[PDB]
Amino acid sequence: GMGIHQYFQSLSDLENIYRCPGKFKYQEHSVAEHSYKVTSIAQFFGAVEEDAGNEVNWRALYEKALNHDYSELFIGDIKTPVKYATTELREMLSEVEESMTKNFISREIPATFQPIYRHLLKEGKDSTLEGKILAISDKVDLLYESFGEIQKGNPENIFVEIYSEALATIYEYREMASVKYFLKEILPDMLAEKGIEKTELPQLTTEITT
Amino acid sequence: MGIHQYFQSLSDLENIYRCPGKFKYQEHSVAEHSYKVTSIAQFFGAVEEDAGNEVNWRALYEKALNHDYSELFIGDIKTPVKYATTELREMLSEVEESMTKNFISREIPATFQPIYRHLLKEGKDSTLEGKILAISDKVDLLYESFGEIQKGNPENIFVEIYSEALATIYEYREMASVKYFLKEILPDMLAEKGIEKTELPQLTTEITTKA
Amino acid sequence: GMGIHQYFQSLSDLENIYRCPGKFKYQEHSVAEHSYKVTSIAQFFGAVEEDAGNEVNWRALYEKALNHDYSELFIEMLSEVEESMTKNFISREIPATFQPIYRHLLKEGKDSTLEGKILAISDKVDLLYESFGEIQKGNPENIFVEIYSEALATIYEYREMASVKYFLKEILPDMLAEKGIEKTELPQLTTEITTK
Amino acid sequence: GMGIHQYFQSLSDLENIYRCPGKFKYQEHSVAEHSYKVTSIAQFFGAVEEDAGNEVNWRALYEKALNHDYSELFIGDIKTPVKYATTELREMLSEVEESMTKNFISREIPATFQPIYRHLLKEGKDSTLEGKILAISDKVDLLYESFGEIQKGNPENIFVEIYSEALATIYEYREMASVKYFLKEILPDMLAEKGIEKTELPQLTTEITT
Amino acid sequence: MGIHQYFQSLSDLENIYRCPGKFKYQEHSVAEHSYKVTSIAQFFGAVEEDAGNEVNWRALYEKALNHDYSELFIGDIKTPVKYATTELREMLSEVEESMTKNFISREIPATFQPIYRHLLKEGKDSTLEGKILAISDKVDLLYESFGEIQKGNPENIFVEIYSEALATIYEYREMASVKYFLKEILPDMLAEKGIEKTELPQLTTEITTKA
Amino acid sequence: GMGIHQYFQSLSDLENIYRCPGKFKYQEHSVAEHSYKVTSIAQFFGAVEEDAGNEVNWRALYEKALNHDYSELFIEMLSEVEESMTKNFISREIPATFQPIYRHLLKEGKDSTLEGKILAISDKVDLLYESFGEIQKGNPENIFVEIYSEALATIYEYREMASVKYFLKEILPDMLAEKGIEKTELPQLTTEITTK
Ligand SMILES: [Ca+2]
Ligand SMILES: [Ca+2]
Ligand SMILES: [Ca+2]
Ligand SMILES: [Ca+2]
Ligand SMILES: [Ca+2]
Ligand SMILES: [Ca+2]
Ligand SMILES: [Ca+2]
Ligand SMILES: [Ca+2]
Ligand SMILES: [Ca+2]
Ligand SMILES: [Ca+2]
Ligand SMILES: [Ca+2]
Ligand SMILES: [Ca+2]
Ligand SMILES: [Ca+2]
Ligand SMILES: [Ca+2]
Ligand SMILES: [Ca+2]
Ligand SMILES: [Ca+2]
Ligand SMILES: [Ca+2]
Ligand SMILES: [Ca+2]
Ligand SMILES: [Ca+2]
Ligand SMILES: [Ca+2]
Ligand SMILES: [Ca+2]
Ligand SMILES: [Ca+2]
Repeated sequence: GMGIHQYFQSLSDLENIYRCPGKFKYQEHSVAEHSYKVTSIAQFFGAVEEDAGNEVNWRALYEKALNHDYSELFIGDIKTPVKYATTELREMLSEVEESMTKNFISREIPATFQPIYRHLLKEGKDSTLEGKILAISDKVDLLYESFGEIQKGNPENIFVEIYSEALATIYEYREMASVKYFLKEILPDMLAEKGIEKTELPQLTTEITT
Repeated sequence: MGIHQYFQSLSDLENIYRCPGKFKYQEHSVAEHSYKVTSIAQFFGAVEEDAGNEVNWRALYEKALNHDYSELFIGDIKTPVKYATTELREMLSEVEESMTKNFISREIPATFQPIYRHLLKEGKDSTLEGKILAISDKVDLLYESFGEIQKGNPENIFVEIYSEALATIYEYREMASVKYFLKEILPDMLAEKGIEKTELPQLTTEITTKA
Repeated sequence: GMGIHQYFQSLSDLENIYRCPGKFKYQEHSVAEHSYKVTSIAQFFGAVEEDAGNEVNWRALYEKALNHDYSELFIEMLSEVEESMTKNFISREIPATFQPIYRHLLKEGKDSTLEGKILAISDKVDLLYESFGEIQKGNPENIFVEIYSEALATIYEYREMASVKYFLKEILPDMLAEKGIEKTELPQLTTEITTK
Repeated sequence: GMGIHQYFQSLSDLENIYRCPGKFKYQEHSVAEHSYKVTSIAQFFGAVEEDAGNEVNWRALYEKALNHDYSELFIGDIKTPVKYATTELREMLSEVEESMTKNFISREIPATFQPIYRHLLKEGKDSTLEGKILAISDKVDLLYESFGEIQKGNPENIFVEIYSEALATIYEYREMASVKYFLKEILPDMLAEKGIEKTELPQLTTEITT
Repeated sequence: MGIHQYFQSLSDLENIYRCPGKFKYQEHSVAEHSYKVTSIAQFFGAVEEDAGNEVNWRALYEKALNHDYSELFIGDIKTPVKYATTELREMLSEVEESMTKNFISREIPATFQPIYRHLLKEGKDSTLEGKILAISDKVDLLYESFGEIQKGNPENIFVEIYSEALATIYEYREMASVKYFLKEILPDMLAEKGIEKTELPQLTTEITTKA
Repeated sequence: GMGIHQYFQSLSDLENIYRCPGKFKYQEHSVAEHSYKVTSIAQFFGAVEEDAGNEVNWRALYEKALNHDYSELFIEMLSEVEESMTKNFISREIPATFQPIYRHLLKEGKDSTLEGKILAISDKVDLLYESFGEIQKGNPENIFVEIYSEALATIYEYREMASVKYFLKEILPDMLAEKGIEKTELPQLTTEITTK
């Protein structure tokens, strides 16, 4: 029943939920693993922002990143770009997820800790600096996931589309010292990988960033 | 757009698993589940035929075969009302319905869109073949949860799934199919070696008393 | 003990028998999964045949495709032991009243009826896709190219069917337009098999 | 070569290193997953300490937890209790790990970010409150790993031994509000799980905690 | 303590994989590696016998079969000098040696401890059979890395492993085994279909020129 | 093309052929892995035989155990096709100068020599451990209990050997003292097989 023990057991269950199941991937990633990676990416961008002179709320940076996909435990989320799911339909999914999280907290978390879990499990992406770090870090992981598959020779075009959408989103955050660094130093290393010159990525990247 | 893409998609259903999260000793793909539900439905079809009821076989098979194809693009909550109420599941059904309509419009050639709209609409209606789909899906859920309980899976969710599935099967007891299931099949499940170490015997009595 | 419960359990056993065992592959497919896909493919070809003006016995189409590999649970003298074991399974596990129907469901379904032909091609279309998938994923084992060739050649022997006409006109070209297939021999082999 | 791109790619490699490989487990856990879980456990204990009136350095709490096993990328670590590895031998392994981390940072991280990575990848367990939260959170995950296997019917005794050692270590931190809460509320829920009464755990737990 | 525990342990070597971390298209357990190295060594044994050299077969097999058993309790760095120098690898060898001694003392019955100390000591000595172990281990590493490079694995580590492995094999070119390998086996690897799209041809020339 | 390179590649193929295919199991074991374990078990029994005063031909012991399942790459008439395929593989892939030795290495090794006997028992000891493992992990498939029984019974037919005396005196009791084995039938079956 209700207790932190149940919550601790649940952490392991996130190892058994995988990202965008269906299409073949040479390497699958659990939601737990994606969360570890997003928090590590966010941790890096936090350092970049502080180097640039920006005050970072570290508790907010880390909590947003670490907990952003915990709700995948009870409701799936669509990582591929808009094909069959509209905007109206994606908001319906968000409301269901919101309600289920509420019900989870009420059922499983002791009253003393419900307020902190309500805070930790709510929507983390907003226009705060830490919110925006979450927005870009989530897309950087999705970029790396899709790029990895392309680099390994995966033949499905969906991965090029995911890469394109992820990069286009990152580019909307180009005011950030984090994204400036990403575009200047990180992305060129990606595109310089052997064989990438033979793919669509260089051309897509130019189209999206100019 | 093309049937080629549709044929490739059938393999993708082998990489989508039922109720991911909680530890299971055995995982089952949606493809595997569809195979088993269609086999189960076929058997109940035989039971109805034997009882002298006319069965529409095209309808029986097409409902059972295609009922979870939509899991390719939107998951379905298989576990009982825990965090998703009745109303929340209705919303998820609406999203699924729209997404399936848009899938067909985008991916299937025009000549075949009508047939695929028919094949991929909700199968659980009040026709004989729709009720066969309803009970067959619950029978597979009952076997999957039964298997876990037999193996002593520590998660209570499996007892809850089994209870819900059997409760629902009992709602359909006017059918020759379910009369057959309760008389002959359920008792053989409970005669399984080791099952007297589980709570299934008592729980099954309770569910039958309740129903 | 005799009963349908044992049959229902056996359905899950077919999840633990895999296609092309003994070879390296990026994706494994169980016999259950194969059966699902063959039945879905047969379902499509039925619609192609109906659109061409042919009468389809749907009960026959589905029952042939769904049940055709059930007997992999057990195993031309290898055809004898399979048959024999299916017969013993039925006498032992299937209640008397359903034995005639299960003997019918589990017997060899690839005959010269239209539905038997749809099963024959559907089975090979699945095989062609499985082997195509491995090749497209860079599987270096030449066996997959050989399997693709034999599956395609066998499909081509059913070229009189409206199903196969549609397959060769609409589906096969999409397969061959896939990214990277130009680096393989599939283009060349495909031309050779479907014209020579 | 040298760049943050290489570091980002490396995060995924931690999904392919598994904890205590060898003995059969019903559920394997990657180092990435263990890291996600330790940070989530640490996040909880941080909240407990703040509720108790203790000031928490959140950046330190999160960075210690998130990065503590990153070095597993290049050198394995022994999670089972002392059998064939002495104390002298475990210190030799620590020195090798220290040197390899240094070499990794020098080779792979740009000079601008070497100082922050030197800080993030150094030993996190110490007598600071956040250091001690890492010490207990790592052992709480190990406790849950081993308990899960026992609860699933794993027949290997090594899991009972790991549980015993993990709990004994947690108990050395019993001065903490975190461990007081763990002992009062969490551990009893664990031991109340069905069938646990039939195992050695209740008896071992009494022996270790009294 | 007992041989039963030792027999169970042999299965545990199937769950320990070589160089975990970097993506590989194909993983190989330590058990699998030991099987292949022992088969490779057996072949080189034949080559030495054919050249008229006396081979101690018990020594050849026992060195090859048991050389990675210690990976049960301490991993071994398989990739070339990147973060671990010469000195750092010597330290890891000392830990391994001590841990193996303590393993034998704890787990193996007294009557058999001496034989297991012999079986599980370092096999790569300067005897003919020890050199056969040295080259056989590198040949397997060369095949594993070759396989990855053939498949276009994007990680440069595999080219580096291949280079190191071939370089080392060349150090042993006075042996009939390695003369045979370079004359007959290496060219067939490089005649593999598609390999002219990799850098292996050039790199192999370079390594041979260098050596 | 003819050569040892193709033989070296084939060694990795044996990693993709699994024991007991077609059954649910918690742990899969490749033929390569099985071969490793059988050779390690045979190695132990050799020491038991030497300690009992018996001369061991170690080259024979190791070569029999190491190579005994290599032919699983290919497949009593099933014994004929295996043999035939091994023979064709050797003529085609193994250079002339090594053909006699590879014909010797790949032929049936379970004969009545002491080393052939050590292979026969070692193979069964591995089988007994594989099936024991599944049972100990809660595998519900009764097939594993049947396999355990047949493996144990076959081992017992070699009870004249010092190897089997040690096994029954020292090893088997440790197996049966494992946690939870009291809930199975192994205790009862073991008594029945090794005395009745
Ligand atoms: Ca995993
Ligand atoms: Ca700074
Ligand atoms: Ca989310
Ligand atoms: Ca806020
Ligand atoms: Ca996300
Ligand atoms: Ca640069
Ligand atoms: Ca499966
Ligand atoms: Ca559905
Ligand atoms: Ca369903
Ligand atoms: Ca068949
Ligand atoms: Ca078939
Ligand atoms: Ca994984
Ligand atoms: Ca508070
Ligand atoms: Ca660490
Ligand atoms: Ca500090
Ligand atoms: Ca740790
Ligand atoms: Ca309480
Ligand atoms: Ca393997
Ligand atoms: Ca070694
Ligand atoms: Ca080695
Ligand atoms: Ca054999
Ligand atoms: Ca064998």
